[PDB]
Amino acid sequence: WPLSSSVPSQKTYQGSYGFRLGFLHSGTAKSVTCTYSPALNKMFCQLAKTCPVQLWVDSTPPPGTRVRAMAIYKQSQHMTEVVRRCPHHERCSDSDGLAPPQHLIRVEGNLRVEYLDDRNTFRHSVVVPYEPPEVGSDCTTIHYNYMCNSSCMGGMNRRPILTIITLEDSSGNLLGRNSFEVRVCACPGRDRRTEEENLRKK
Amino acid sequence: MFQDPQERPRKLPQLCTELQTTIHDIILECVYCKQQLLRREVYDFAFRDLCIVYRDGNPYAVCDKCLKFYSKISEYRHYSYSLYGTTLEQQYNKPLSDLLIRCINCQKPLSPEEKQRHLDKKQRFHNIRGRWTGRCMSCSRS
Amino acid sequence: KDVTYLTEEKVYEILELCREREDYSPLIRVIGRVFSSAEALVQSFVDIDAIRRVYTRLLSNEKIETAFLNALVYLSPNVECDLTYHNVYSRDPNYLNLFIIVMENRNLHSPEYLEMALPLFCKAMSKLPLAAQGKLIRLWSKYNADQIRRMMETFQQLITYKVISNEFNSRNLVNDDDAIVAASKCLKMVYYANVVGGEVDTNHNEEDDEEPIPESSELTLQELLGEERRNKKGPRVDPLETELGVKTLDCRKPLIPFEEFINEPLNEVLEMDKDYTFFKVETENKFSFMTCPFILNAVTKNLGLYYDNRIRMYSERRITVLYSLVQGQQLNPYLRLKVRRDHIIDDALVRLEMIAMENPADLKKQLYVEFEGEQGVDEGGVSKEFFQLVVEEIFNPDIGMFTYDESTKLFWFNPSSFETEGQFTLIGIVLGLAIYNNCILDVHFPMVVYRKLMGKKGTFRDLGDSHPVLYQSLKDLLEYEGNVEDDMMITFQISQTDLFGNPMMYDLKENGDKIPITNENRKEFVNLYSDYILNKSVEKQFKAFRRGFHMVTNESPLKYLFRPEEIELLICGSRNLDFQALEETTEYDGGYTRDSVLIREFWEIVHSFTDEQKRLFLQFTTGTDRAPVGGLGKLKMIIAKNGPDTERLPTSHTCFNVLLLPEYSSKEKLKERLLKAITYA
Ligand SMILES: [Zn+2]
Ligand SMILES: [Zn+2]
Ligand SMILES: [Zn+2]
Repeated sequence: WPLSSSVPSQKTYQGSYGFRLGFLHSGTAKSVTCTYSPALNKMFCQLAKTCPVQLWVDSTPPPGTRVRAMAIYKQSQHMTEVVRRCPHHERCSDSDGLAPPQHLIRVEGNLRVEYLDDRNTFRHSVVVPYEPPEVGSDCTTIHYNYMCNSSCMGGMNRRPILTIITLEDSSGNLLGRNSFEVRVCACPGRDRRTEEENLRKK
Repeated sequence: MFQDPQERPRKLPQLCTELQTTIHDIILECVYCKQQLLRREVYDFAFRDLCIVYRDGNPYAVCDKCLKFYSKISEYRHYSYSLYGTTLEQQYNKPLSDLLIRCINCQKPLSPEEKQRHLDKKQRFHNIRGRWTGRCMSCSRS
Repeated sequence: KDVTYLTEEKVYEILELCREREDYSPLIRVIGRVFSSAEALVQSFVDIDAIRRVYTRLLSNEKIETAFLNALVYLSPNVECDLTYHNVYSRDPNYLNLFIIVMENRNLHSPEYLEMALPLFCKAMSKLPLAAQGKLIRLWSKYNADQIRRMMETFQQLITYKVISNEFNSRNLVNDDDAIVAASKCLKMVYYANVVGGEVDTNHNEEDDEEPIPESSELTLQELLGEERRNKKGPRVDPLETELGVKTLDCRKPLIPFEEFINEPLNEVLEMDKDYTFFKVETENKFSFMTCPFILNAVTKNLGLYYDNRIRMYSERRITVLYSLVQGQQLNPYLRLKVRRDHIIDDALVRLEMIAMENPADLKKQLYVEFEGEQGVDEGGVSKEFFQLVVEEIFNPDIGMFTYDESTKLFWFNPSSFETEGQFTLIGIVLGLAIYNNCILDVHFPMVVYRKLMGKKGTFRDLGDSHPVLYQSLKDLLEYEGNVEDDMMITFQISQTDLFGNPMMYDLKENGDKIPITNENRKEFVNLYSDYILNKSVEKQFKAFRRGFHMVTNESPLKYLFRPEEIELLICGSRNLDFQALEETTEYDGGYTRDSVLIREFWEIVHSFTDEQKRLFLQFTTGTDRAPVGGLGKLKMIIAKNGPDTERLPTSHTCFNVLLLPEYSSKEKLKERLLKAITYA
């Protein structure tokens, strides 16, 4: 594995198109596959379960605009490390799609997906074309899947990770940026309630 | 400074990191009264998924009393019509689980459990100025 | 010879055999065993002409008619189950065929069907899913006007029949009758077929919805939410308008006049306060006729709108109180205007503008007027007087804002007006306030104005009222068959008169004086010239006027319930003058009574008057020659005794509709004095 990497800027930037995110407001029951916390700005989801993300813009971006997802460790002492799928899952037959076994993030339902390795920082990223909202909709929904558990040894190893979503032109120039934290776990509703309660207690 | 109208963080967690501070460290003013929020209110502002308002590059939040007050006024002013959740799903061609609905009294977004409760108790959802609202558990019990 | 599905040829097999065996019972067995089954029918064919031939042959026998009737009564209740519980249409989109087959039966409107068969069929049909209705409506929109009339009549007779046959009262509402509600939903289905079947102009006439920015408080709440740019959401849109993609306002000319969809018996029975409640609050067990606005007459609609206005005024009053309780600030619950008789336009402007700028929500309070120096409680009479003064002052040619046409007696916006966009905003606000306060104004605008207020640009065809001298000339130009360029020598340049009478040359197209009008471009020239006169010449002024009007009506169900022709009626009042209704509601004062000889002679005279004398009498007694929304019976006229027999003429107080009538000694003297008063006033 690449043992070192540069740190991509994580600061929110709406740009000339008002680029912002949204998430389907989900409960915290034991059966929830995916659930988002605004207080923690954090997504809690099960391994390889669909995580819907809404994209919101004030004005339509230019033709050929793209949406890129890239993962970094949230803790500053680890921000230079590349987030890779843990070896036991890198060795799993489930990587039958068009994404490298070492890519943690996969996109569901969109075959125009490009699994890209940063030539300069070696970081793993997923890109799709930007698509305007459907007739009657205000926002575009993309479906993401996380293929490794945050608790995995040899991979995330309980270190929190930040997913950065970038809105880019056809050449990769930054039109907008936003970000959120992710926890891939067997019981999202439980873990979410736990971290939220710990926050409220402080 | 947040004197750039477009490029200042919108949600409190983002503002925490932008000012290299935590929700436990930050002190903010309420946009109407400019009074300081109690830490309990700051947490609830984060839990209510509200936006930081900026004046001259200064961030402002909203305290509990002001939010409830202005929301109640807005209810009295821009009430449009009330539909059953079932009917609402058909008008928007989507299941209620996915539709954006906030608490009419305190703006907190409604959870699918609370949405189900509305269907169970045959209660309607109110359109205010073109946005939909319901009553969360902490407001249907009081 | 049993068979599971049926066709024209299969039918003919029996027509011949039944005649040959001098019997009908086998064919009756067949038709019953067929038409009682939804599946048999759905599978039998779309073959419209075959159905038409079959009905034209079968309905010629009385015994077979009773069989169709008896089969239909059996069929419909099962179809309702299929649509309500089994979603059959979602499995087989051919299910709609059933309804098409039945509706081609010409006898559905005879009374035998109206009592039971048609109601049941309406219950079934009114449950169709929206996509199916949209499929059916699109088909009906291709039918001949007489056929739309027949279908309309088929449901109109049913709604009429059920309203007349059942006793409705404040405890038994028309809203609780499934038959009438189902029939109305069917009739709605026909109504949209009439809309879509008419002439529809969607690509050259839309104007942007200009909304007044709300007060800072609502803005901050909108900013605290993710809605900074989402100020434009539209009023409550009808699901069928969404499915069809065509609005009631888009149809320039229907196949059958919209007025024929009004069911007067229903309107006489409908309790609007409860309907408006069901319109605002959806209840599973009750319907709202406001969701079917085409069936309501202007009186009934206005009463619904009046409930909306009053409920809002009352909400603003509650907000006023709540603000006072929490922040101590004392706000006025009324839209209290204070103005000087010598400066009515200025005082009204500054005040309404300060109000619109400080708080645009205040314009939605109840109007209350005070003339500086005068003393009285505004029970509407002071407001009415204020409106008369404002309208008279604004239309005076000395102000230059409007041009008056001697031929049509209508007013139109002066393109050359230097006056500020303020005055145009003021007149716009006044019109809004008049609807909001149910006061008729003596304003005379051509139909284009009300169309422009609704967000539709005036088209060539609207010149037919506003500029007859122009409309005729353009129509002539279109009808001409020679070389327009050589024979008329007109270019894309036109002349307009300035306030000082100077002809200002305006180019419809760049360097328009060098561009000749040719037979190929004349329709375009007419479109541009119409667009110039109706839009681009007054657009500066009109845009201000329209803004003023929307500042009062932006949240009103007005855009949904009414049409341009009905807006006129709300503002100016109706041209139909029912003096019998006026007699029934007239009140008497000063010692007159309904049984007084002079009063009976008065009604004999007034009933014998010509329509012009009648208009003059109303103008004299009420200040307008038109009747309010709902006719003269809504006008609380008071005939008050003005002393004993004298040589004096009668006198009037137009602000309260009081006629001061002397107790004349003879019918001829009463007639002569009354005629003289109304003629010489
Ligand atoms: Zn792993
Ligand atoms: Zn406050
Ligand atoms: Zn609440």
